[PDB]
Amino acid sequence: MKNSNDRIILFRKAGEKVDATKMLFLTEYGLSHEADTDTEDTMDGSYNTGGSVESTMSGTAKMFYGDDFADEIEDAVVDRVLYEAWEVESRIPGKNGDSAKFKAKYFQGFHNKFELKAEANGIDEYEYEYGVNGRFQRGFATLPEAV
Amino acid sequence: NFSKDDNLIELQTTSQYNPVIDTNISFYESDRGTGVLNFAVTKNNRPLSISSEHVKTFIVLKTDDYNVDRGAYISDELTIVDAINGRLQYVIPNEFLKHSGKVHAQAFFTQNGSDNVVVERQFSFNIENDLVSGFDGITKLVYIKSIQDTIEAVGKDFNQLKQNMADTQTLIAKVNDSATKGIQQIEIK
Amino acid sequence: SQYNPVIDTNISFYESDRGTGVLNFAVTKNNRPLSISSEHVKTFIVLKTDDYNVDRGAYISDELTIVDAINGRLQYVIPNEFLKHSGKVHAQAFFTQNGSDNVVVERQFSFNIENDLVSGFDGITKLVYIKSIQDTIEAVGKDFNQLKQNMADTQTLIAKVNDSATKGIQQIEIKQNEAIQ
Amino acid sequence: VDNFSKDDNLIELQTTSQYNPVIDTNISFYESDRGTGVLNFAVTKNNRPLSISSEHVKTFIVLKTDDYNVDRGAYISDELTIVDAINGRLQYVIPNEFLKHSGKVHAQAFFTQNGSDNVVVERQFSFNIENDLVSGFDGITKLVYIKSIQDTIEAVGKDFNQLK
Amino acid sequence: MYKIKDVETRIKNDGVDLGDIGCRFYTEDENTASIRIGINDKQGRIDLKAHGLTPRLHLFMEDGSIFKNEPLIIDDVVKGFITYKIPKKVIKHAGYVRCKLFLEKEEEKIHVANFSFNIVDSG
Amino acid sequence: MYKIKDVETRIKNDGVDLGDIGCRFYTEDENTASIRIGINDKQGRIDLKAHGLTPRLHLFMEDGSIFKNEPLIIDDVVKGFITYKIPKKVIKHAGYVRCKLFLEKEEEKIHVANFSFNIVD
Repeated sequence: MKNSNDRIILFRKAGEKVDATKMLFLTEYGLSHEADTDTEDTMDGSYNTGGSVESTMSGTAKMFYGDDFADEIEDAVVDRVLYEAWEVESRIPGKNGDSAKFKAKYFQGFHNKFELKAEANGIDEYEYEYGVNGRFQRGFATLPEAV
Repeated sequence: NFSKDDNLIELQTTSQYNPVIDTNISFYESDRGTGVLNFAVTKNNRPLSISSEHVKTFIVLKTDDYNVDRGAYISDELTIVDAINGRLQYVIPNEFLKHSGKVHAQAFFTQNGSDNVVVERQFSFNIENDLVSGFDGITKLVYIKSIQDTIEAVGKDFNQLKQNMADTQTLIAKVNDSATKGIQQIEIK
Repeated sequence: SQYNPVIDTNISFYESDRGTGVLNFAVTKNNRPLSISSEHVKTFIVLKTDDYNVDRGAYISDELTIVDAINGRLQYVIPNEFLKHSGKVHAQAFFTQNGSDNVVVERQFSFNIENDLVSGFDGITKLVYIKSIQDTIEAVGKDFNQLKQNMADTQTLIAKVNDSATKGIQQIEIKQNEAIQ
Repeated sequence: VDNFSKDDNLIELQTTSQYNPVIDTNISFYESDRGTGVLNFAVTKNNRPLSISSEHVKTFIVLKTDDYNVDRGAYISDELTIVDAINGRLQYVIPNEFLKHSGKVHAQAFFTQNGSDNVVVERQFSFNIENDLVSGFDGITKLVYIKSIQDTIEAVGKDFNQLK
Repeated sequence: MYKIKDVETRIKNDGVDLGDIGCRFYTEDENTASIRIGINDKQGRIDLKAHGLTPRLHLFMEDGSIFKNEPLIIDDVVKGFITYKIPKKVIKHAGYVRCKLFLEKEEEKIHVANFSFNIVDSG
Repeated sequence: MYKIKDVETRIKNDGVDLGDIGCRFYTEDENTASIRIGINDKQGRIDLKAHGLTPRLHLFMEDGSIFKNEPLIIDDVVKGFITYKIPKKVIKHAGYVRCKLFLEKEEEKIHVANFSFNIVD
């Protein structure tokens, strides 16, 4: 029942505490959690190994003139700086004193890939893959500029 | 205790276009004296201290169906509790409940001496209808409890001044009685 | 540094009222005289004489008289008992349209009323708009708080007169507690 | 200026000849404050603060509501009340008047050379001011209550003078 | 109560004419009906006292009466309005009424407008 | 019992002529029938007695009989509403009947409505 465009997605570098921003012109966004469980056989039975889970998210968006954020991303993938991101679902506020902040998932990791693309007579689109680097925390977060 | 003192809303005293917010607070019609709004004020990011001595705070309240022939609106003081932490509470009145539906609110402070005031959020609020009803308070009520209590307290202060000026004649009798009782207590032990 | 408050509402005072203190005000909404009634609008006026200490205070408060609504004039006949105070009578008029707008236009002015009738209808007249519920308390709040502080001063004088003997009570109890020892 | 106003805004007015189109500032006052609206301007040349004193350039700020007209609107040019002549901190207290004129209001700065006709002007901005339940909600009850308090004072004054 | 119409016209080289403003007064409205005119010009409004002039409306009643130099009581500082309190004798007639307003000081007479209205005869 | 018809009478300067009201009493409805009307000039109702106002009802039959300054009751406690009870006289005349609701202050007359209604056995 949630229209995808309700999902809002923010990033920022850990070092820049003050800095804040949002990703714009998403077309397709996809999160993923991949459990590595390969059971190794046993004579008396079988055991299901509990392996790490490399969660990652891939999003594609457009690239316009009044923004350079995507350039910061294609910088980070190379410089391999840390970032942290916020997958906040709007229209879902707090419960007691957190109404201004809506539910979200917070996770800190690196951008594992940047790939943009051009097409004669068309707007260029940049895709990015971000590795979450561990457990993703839950709670609520506040948007900037009321949008 | 039994009362709806669980809610709490934060009022950001900052000039950054703090928009209206649906606080998601839905009291009911047949609720008297137990509907309470816990306000917590914040200056920039941390709580703003307050006091009934320096400043005086009030809140305005207005239903959404407010008309001249039918509506609801009031403006009344607060009940500061844990002021240093910027916390306070408002006991919802009894006549206002009879009017159901959406509601808008507001909390404004006035700094004594200068009368320079401050307005925080203009937040939203809800009130629902129950089955204990049938009496219709369609008559729109608009009373400025602030100035009303002001005049009532001025009258009461005049009356208390009168009673004290009357008692001024009894103070000598009090002195004499106290001295006599002291002398008696001495002579006893 | 000009101003143009967007209510286009004003309450002017006729300088041609120098005789018999017949205060003849006019209303102007959107550069237009407003047709009024007894129900469609409301009015009020307050007058206080020059700075009498407390004794001779021509402190009067009364409504208006609709002399000609369709034309937009409002008459107020000055009470004979009031104009006896030849001191400069400051005046505060208040008009209110009740046209779904919270406009309450206040006009502060004064003159040099003489014991016979209004004289020297001068003074820099100003106007304000009560467009917020805090200055309704501050409109008359000046003299209101003045009288409140006067009452508080009398109260503290009474409290000092009472403490003059409460101290005697303290001296009595302490001298007795010392004597019993 | 006191520790009661909003004063939660830092405007970066940079004297840059390159370009400074407009600031759609995110700021509000709710039309009922009317006693404390503070604007904390900064000043910079390229990326560093300026050093302006009283003997040096004098300050000015022009405010102008959105729909200004000789018959309706608002417009005034007043001072800035410099705070720090080192980091370029200018706290300006908004008047009691404009906050009655709801809606939007554009603004601009202005710097006059103390001792010469040379001047400087900074980037525009627009600090909207919204409506409030305080500045509306009725057009009778206010008059009724002022009348009631007037009657009460006029009455209790008689008994007060009597007992005094 | 009182019936009033708040109209405003403007002097124009092309000449003006208003098409029977929708105010169908009634003969029985003896001393209540009226008209409120506000003149306009190139700048937005006119002030008579500034350059002292006098307006005058002449109206041609239904085939059996014509009035001139009507009362046309001036207004206050509002600078341009006139509340022409319509008297009894006038509305005693009915039908298609049409009036025309002029401004004069001395030797400068200018016809500002020529509008009309109707009065209903309600016995 | 009673058969009352509520109506709104407005002082609109652009002429006022309330046409055929759905109300249609009947001859033998001697006293039960009644008209009830509320005046509303510009801002809502108007309190007549507030400032020396006096209403008047002058109704013309479709045929012959013509009455003037009919009686009525004023529930002034509420507002300037009028309740005209036909006293076994007007209803007896069948056919439609039009009215004229005059309102006079001292020296100031006004005509503010012209309503009618049909009548049959």
